Amino acid sequence: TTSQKHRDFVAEPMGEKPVGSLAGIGEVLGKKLEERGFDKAYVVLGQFLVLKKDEDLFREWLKDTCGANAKQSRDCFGCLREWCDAFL
Amino acid sequence: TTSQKHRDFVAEPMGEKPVGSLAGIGEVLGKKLEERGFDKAYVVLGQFLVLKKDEDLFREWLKDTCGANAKQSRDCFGCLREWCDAFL
DNA sequence: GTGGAGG
DNA sequence: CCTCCAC
DNA sequence: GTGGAGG
DNA sequence: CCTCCAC
Repeated sequence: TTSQKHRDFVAEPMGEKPVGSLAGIGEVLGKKLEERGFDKAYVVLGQFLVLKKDEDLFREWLKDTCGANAKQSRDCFGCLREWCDAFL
Repeated sequence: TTSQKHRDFVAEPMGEKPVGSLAGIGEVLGKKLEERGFDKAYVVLGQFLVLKKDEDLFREWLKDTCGANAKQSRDCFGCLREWCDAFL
């Protein structure tokens, strides 16, 4: 249902974890994200929060920013959504 | 050194607290913030995070968005900065 | 609705 | 003097 | 560096 | 078939 990568991120405060620690974000996507400016998981969380946690908006932003796909954005989203329900 | 309002916010996860719960943000500023879209403390945290926690950038964004002043932006900023060091 | 900082 | 938050 | 989903 | 993440 959820990747191990997911749980690891949802398990504890991201603090300074890199964006690549985000579920759905690997070396390729992660790389581009950093270049676009979002060079830290928390920065992506900021964008998530800014888009008021809206799934479509966020996932669509991701797809437009680093080029994630259906599974990628879905996982990254659900990942943050859960982290927030856990610590925010 | 820090207002009571501050501590209350830095004490626990903002969760769903309204923007008016933010140190430095009262009924006047808070109101405008909501209208500009940021209708929830966490949304402001998202903007803070997006601006990678930069003091000037954030405080300047605040001043430009709701019209906070020197003390207002300073407190709102220090407020979030601490919350993050405490839960992010 | 007083007190006090910011402007 | 007026604004706006903290209490 | 294999396995498997997304495109 | 190629891309890109999860492991």
